[PDB]
Amino acid sequence: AVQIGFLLFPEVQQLDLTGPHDVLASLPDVQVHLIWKEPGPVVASSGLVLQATTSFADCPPLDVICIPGGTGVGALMEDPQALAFIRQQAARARYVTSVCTGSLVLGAAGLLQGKRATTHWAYHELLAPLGAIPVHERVVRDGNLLTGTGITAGIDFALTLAAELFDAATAQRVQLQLEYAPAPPFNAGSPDTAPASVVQQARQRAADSLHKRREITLRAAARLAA
Amino acid sequence: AVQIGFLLFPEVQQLDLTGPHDVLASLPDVQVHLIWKEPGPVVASSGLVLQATTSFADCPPLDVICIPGGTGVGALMEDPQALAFIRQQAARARYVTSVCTGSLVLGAAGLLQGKRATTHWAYHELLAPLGAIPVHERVVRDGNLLTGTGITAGIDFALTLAAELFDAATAQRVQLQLEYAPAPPFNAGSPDTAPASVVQQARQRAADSLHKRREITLRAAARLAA
Repeated sequence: AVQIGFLLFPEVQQLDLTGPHDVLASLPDVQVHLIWKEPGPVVASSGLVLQATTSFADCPPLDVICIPGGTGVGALMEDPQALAFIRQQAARARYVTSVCTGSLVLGAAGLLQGKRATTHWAYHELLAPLGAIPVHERVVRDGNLLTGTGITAGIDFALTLAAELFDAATAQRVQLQLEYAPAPPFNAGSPDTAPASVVQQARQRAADSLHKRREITLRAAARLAA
Repeated sequence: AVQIGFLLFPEVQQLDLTGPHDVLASLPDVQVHLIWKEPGPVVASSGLVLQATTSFADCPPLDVICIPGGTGVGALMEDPQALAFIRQQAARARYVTSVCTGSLVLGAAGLLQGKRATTHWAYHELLAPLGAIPVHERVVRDGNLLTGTGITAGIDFALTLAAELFDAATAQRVQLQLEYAPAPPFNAGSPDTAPASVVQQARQRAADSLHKRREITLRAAARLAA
């Protein structure tokens, strides 16, 4: 069975995780793990309570690891236990993936050094200090690394993974079974397409978080420099 | 605060729920409830464990009710407690919504009689016996009823609801904050666009479930006829 693991941490953006989880869990001969320091409840940033299924110590070697984003990313960027786990799994995984600000965690772990990557538009400036080559595209692949943007990036890239792990027909069948054919009623999902006034409001609301994450990023970069 | 409730039941398709939940929970002055017969763990069809936050008896009057789909829909279609709750909330809700096979539950509750509605493509034949006017469109509105197809229908219609409950700028801001701009790597999300061989495989895999749901639907329709 293909072993797929998601890191589940306090203050995760749950949809970053729950989207690809439901897609990948639809495939034959896959086992999906929700990983944290111990099994038990973990609260997402919305207050939704999820349940981790395995600890770092008990997790099997993964074929796919996926790091979601969320408010809670700041803490993870300085969690040496979590970073060590990610590095250990990444060494042998067939695919190392992230959604949204999850790529900042990969960055803190040292896994973006010299790699093309993306992250959430409001935090994109934080990639370069972590050694990445920043790319403004929705899905960026570099070898076995796949970083994506958007709360539902993992749904889209899960279909890519399905096609490569199995075959295109299998990916198409899952898409059809899920009747997955999005059609957003607005076109404001990028700072390049949203109205300027909306971009300003979003930027202002992110400013405190960005400031705090600048500080964290610099400490994380210092650790990589050592 | 706008009160939004999701029915959370065993064997739910969790993404049907978790998608709109994360979008709507991003809005100011909203409270989101996960409703079942009592608070506590509820297991989704993938094995993901979620937590209901309130009981039927304690739930406040809702402004929006949303019924997700999933394997577990068959049981709900004959759960008199659940159906009575849905009817009670629907009487005063500003919006009555469903995702995927959740519309079959609205049908069993009597809420589709004479109404235009959709459901999952493989189960679409079950709408007419429940009194609906079947429509092959991704989102169907009829008065305050909104039924959608696709595992992520609720993400898209949550943006519509945001715009009507608040304003378009607010919906656009949430879309931008979430960087929501899907781009599926395949085009097989409808039986009209998928390859015929894929449609056949999907139909065959749904056949047992459809057969069982035909039986349930006829019993549910008999109750409506009384």
